[PDB]
Amino acid sequence: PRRRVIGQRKILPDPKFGSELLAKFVNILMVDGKKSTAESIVYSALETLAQRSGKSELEAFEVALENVRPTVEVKSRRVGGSTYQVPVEVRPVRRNALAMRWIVEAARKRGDKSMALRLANELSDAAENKGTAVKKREDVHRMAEANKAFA
Amino acid sequence: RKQVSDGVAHIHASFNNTIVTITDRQGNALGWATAGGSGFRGSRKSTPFAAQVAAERCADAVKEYGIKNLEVMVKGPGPGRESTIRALNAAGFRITNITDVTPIPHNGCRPPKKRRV
Amino acid sequence: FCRFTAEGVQEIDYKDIATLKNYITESGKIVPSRITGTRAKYQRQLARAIKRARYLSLLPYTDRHQ
Amino acid sequence: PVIKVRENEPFDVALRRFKRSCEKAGVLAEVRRREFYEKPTTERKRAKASAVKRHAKKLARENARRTRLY
RNA sequence: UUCUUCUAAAAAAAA
RNA sequence: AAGGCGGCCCCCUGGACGAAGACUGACGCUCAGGUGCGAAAGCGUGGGGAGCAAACAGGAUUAGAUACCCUGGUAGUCCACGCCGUAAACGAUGUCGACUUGGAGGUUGUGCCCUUGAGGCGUGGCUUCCGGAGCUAACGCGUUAAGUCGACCGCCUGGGGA
Repeated sequence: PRRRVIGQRKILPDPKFGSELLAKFVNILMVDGKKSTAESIVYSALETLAQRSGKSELEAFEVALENVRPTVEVKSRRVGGSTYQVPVEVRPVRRNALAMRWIVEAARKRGDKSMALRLANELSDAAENKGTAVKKREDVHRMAEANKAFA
Repeated sequence: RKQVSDGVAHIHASFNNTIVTITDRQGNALGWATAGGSGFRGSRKSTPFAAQVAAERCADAVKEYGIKNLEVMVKGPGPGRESTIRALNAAGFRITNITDVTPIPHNGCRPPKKRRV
Repeated sequence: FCRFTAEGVQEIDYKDIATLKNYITESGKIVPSRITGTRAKYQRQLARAIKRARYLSLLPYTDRHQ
Repeated sequence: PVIKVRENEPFDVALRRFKRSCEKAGVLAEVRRREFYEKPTTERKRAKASAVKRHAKKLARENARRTRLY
């Protein structure tokens, strides 16, 4: 806000793998405070992702995430009479937040039976460089490219 | 395409657009490109990035003449006052002389009236 | 810090190109009095001399006219 | 404002020298001044106002140099 | 860059 | 004197200021009526017309847009000779003269001391800002007065109508 930049709050890592960003992922995925249900969904999705990828769950999750992380995004400035979408580079924490949020919102729109299956399919397509999440990534990249003139 | 070693680069940098034109030492144009013709229109085409892209397009459009040395004549005020010069240096040309050729009258014709915005 | 009042010269001679070149910029413009520190009377005389030289083609009007 | 790049000299410092030479010679200000027509009354009033500010700031500095702020 | 207008009724203290 | 006057050169020409004297000897100041000069726009006659630009046309903005913004564009702006005689023609302060503390400059002469370098000490003309007494409703004016006086002229008597 205006006066003080607050200090970053700590998050304890997930029990099964001890990862910080995976714990962040389950926090993003959770709805109505049901962390246990969210944990079951992500664990099932990772366990089937391990089979489809042949790699460990952490490495597969990370390679799937890397194809969804943006590097530049547009932010409104409006110094002129119209909306100026200025492309600004994205810091890593916000990059991870955007990637995880896009993956979750894409999985919530897929039409598969379970959320675990939806998330597993979305992660596999993301690793395979396909899907609406990476489509959103290319769209924001294309917008930042088209508006690259302002800096 | 008769090869030429050294040339002159005229940058007509106006407020609404910029024109880059490479030529021989006698003033016969070889190629040209503009920010308005480089896929930018309106607000975008009056920015230094559009100007540098226009400079790159013009430098690419004069490759067949094999120019190495280049002296620059800059004319007019604009955002693309120096970005085009940077893009020309980065395109592989040896900038020898930089000159400003902006025309200023010695109290000649009467300019148009002031815009009441 | 006016050189002309230091030498106490009666009037500035327009044929003295060697001294006149020190009071013009590379673009051919006249350097302001407040910068070069010349007294106003000699500044006017200097301006008249520079214009007379320009008419006589001893000095350039601008650096670009060729 | 002619600037001829000398041997063993970077392009960026050459560009900086050209920019410095241009702002010394005052071409940008001159073109922006002559972009539109300015009436004799307006330019006289503007020069008068400019002189007033150029004298007032000097006097203001002279008064502020005496007193203290704490 | 554009961004107009609000009719017609109020009351206020006195060593 | 005011309106106003900006490249350079020549011809004709008005006013102002400085230092030493010499000269005429109140010849002076103001001025109703009168006369002359008087920005810009406009008019007549004859030229000239690049840029700018009332009117006008088209394109935008808008509910509308006979405007602001954009693209063109005619009188006009320019020259010669007359007419018009008006402006926030302003310092919103009529002209002339005398007296009343000062400071920092700008511009233009001129005298003295060793110009012991572009130094120091005076004395005139024009002009900018600050400020003391005093004046003023206040803001401010303040030796270039709106201070203290004298001579003459023009003008004002509630707002609207005007």
